[PDB]
Amino acid sequence: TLKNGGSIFEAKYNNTTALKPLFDDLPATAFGIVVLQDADTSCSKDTPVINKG
Amino acid sequence: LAGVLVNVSAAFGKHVGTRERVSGYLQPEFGAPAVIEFTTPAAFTSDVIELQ
Ligand SMILES: [Ca+2]
Repeated sequence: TLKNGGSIFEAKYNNTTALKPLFDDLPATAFGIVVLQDADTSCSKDTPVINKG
Repeated sequence: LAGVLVNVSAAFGKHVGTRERVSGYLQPEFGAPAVIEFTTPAAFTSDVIELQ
């Protein structure tokens, strides 16, 4: 959603049925991704492909 | 110049995914066959793709 503006470092994420803070929950061996600019909806949760811009 | 149409998803029974290869030959009654070989790209991102 943050492609349309907001605060990093306070982004939530969606475990089914709830919303919870991203950074605090992220496991020690994993990285998460937050779309800040994407004109053509190329990033999707199951396939984050980034293209020019 | 002529174009052969194949309903791949029906032929192989599923849609071909990303990072997969497909290879073959169109074999005439006599003479050398036309080789076909391509690997589908890593990221589908547009409706018509130039597998070439
Ligand atoms: Ca994009």
